[PDB]
Amino acid sequence: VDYLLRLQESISDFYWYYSGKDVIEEQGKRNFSKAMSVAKQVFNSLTE
Amino acid sequence: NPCGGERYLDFLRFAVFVNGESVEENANVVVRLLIRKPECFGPALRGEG
Amino acid sequence: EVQFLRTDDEVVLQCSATVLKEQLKLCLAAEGFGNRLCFLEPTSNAQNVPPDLAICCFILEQSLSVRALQEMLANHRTLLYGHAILLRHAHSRMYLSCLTTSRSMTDKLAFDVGLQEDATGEACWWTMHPASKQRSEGEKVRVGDDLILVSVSSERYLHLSTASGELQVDASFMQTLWNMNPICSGCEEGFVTGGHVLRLFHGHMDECLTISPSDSDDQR
Amino acid sequence: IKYGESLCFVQHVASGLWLTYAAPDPKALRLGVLKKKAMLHQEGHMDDA
Amino acid sequence: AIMSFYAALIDLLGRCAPETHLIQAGKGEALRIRAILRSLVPLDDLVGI
Repeated sequence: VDYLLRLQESISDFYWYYSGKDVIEEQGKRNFSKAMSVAKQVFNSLTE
Repeated sequence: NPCGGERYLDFLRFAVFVNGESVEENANVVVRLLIRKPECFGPALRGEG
Repeated sequence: EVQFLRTDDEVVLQCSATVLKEQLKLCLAAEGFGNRLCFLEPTSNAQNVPPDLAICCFILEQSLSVRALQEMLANHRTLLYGHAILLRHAHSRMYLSCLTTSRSMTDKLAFDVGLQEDATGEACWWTMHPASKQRSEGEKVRVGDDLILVSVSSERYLHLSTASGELQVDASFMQTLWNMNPICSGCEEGFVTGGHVLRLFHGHMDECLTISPSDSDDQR
Repeated sequence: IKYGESLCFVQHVASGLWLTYAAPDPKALRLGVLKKKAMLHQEGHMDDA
Repeated sequence: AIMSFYAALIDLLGRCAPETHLIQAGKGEALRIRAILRSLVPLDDLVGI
């Protein structure tokens, strides 16, 4: 749960970084995707 | 220890300045660290005395 | 459950100082109109001399993460360590801010702390940090927690300056531990709460408790 | 009382004083003193548990 | 040694100072860093040295 909270805060920071920009560039999209895959794994772990 | 302080300051200078221009990330990090440890400024720049 | 501070709550910023081997509690205070500079109002001798709390009360208007604050500047939430808070003076409706002037004669790197008319810029935003390892960044700020306040604009701590003979408050590079003691959180509609200005009418007879007019022979 | 989980404040029964850490003495950090003297105080601190 | 330490510190801070193009663009971080550096080092001291 603690790691999930840290990851959630990092993802919120990333969203705030990209909030003003009209479109997310490819590098930001790839980083978002990596973070989302990790979060998916963590959610599956908690579910199990 | 001004002598050792000068060596460490020289390393930080080479870390923050590259090819005649300031590296903003390193410069900001270094400034924040220096102010968080004010003793790095020497006794002269001490706030109180 | 442990009580948590939330936005729109009324608080007082309290610090402690050892004077003549006695622990004295002082609240951050400011008048706003006619004097923007902040000072310290002692509150330990309240049993003998009541303090002037009306100018000590502050309201937590907003609480944002640093990135959210940056976005907002470019363009009831629980407080969390590491967030930046906006404090509005209850009386004057001004905002606690780190001023660019400095009247300190001891510290050459310190800045004056006072009130600012508007909430524009970063001078009126302060970041909360834990005072001990008991709490960490991202944790909710609990009532009675000791915390450190760092100016967003100046990167300085809200500091209690005892260098001179008098106890002063300023923004310096030396940290001071502050307590955000709660004054009020939320009042039920139509009910009376302490610290409110009101009138005391005689039943419903349109007669109110008062003192003699100004410049009266009874000295009011 | 449980090992690890329970947080307990130590109180001297006769006096009622609370077990706490002494106010960090100056120059201890410079001397490298990572140890804080323990004392019995009337009020203590919030992290005394 | 003292003069060299302070000269190196001033050099490091001047190199940490932001770039003119960033200042013209008005970046908040650049303005804040420059304000911090100006508060640290007075202009009169530089002129006197």
